[PDB]
Amino acid sequence: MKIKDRKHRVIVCSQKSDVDDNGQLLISRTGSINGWAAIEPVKAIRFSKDGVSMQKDTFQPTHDITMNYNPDVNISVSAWVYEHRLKSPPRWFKVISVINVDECSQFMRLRSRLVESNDEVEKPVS
Amino acid sequence: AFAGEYGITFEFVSLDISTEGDTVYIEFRFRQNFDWCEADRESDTVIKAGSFSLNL
Repeated sequence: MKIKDRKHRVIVCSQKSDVDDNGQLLISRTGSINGWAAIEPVKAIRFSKDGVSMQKDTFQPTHDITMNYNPDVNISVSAWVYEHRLKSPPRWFKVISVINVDECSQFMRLRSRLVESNDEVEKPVS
Repeated sequence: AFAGEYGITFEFVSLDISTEGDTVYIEFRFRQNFDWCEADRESDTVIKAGSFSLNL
């Protein structure tokens, strides 16, 4: 990878969840990593009236995200990714799996599923 | 309410639920039982006569 590619600025978050009194499930997401990243699409998307992605088979990714490898980090199931851009609305990615560019251990590539993109998106807990 | 009002009743069969992104698909199934009849035909004639020849 070249330096210039990483156009995008992203925030990697962790998920903590619990149960309301009504029984519905609550989510809150905590920022943990900051840095530039490079993003590539892999699959088409269909947006509902407010941009929440609609697709069965949640396990298949849509976007590829690459950033600097970090030996002191342990990505896991509960990961997320957040991105706020100049004009276009924010977006939440859900992280599926992980892969080193090679065992050279220089860059960590994530496989992600797009979820939302609209003005009302909740911003990550600082 | 409607069935009591007019006299038409249904049979429940099953209920199934599933979700898809923003939308939730609630799916019902029903069944009707009824007789069937043919259209209203029209006669050919009416009867008034008698010959009764009464041969040998």
